[PDB]
Amino acid sequence: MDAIKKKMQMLKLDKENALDRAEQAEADK
Amino acid sequence: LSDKLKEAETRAEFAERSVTKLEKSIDDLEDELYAQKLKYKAISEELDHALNDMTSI
Repeated sequence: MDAIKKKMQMLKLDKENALDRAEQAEADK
Repeated sequence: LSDKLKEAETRAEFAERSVTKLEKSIDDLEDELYAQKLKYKAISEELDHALNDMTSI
């Protein structure tokens, strides 16, 4: 399903993006 | 006439059994159709429901 595939990826992205934010922010902070 | 009547009455009652057999079969096929419609409905709806819930992700 496009909605599931995409929004599962969006939740994966909240993780990937949040993780990138966590890592960069933590690297500085 | 007694013989023709016996045949018309026998044919009528027999054919009336064909009427009730076809009729019964029609009702049974309709119960099956209904059940089939119900399952169709239930499946399409279960999927559409679940899909609407799961469109997103």
